[PDB]
Amino acid sequence: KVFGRCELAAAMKRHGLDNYRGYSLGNWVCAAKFESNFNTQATNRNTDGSTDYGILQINSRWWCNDGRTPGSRNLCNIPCSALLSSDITASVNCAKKIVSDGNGMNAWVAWRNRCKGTDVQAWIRGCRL
Repeated sequence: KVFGRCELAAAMKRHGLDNYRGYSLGNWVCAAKFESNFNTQATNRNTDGSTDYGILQINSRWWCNDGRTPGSRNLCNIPCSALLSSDITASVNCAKKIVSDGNGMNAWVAWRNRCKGTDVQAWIRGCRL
């Protein structure tokens, strides 16, 4: 599924991401935009043999198990396939564990490079929240 900007903002707010660990809703919507372009089925393979899965591009080396990644730790205790669902619950729940890791949203490259320090409120303006 490909979410619309406002539709995703509402979905994330419903799952308690607004202001979670100090990150306003706009930060999360911005991260999903540049990480997966709002596509729940986006996947990207990396040089270390790991793959990033879903709307928040969660990595198979540390967070989910896809059975083909060496040195996987599966810290979210979930199969990576669950992160490709149309319902973002699994991805959100795992993201909450990642951001609580101790490095905030820097776990998301696209967020660090294109969201951090910008007017992230722009991502929720015009939306009915």
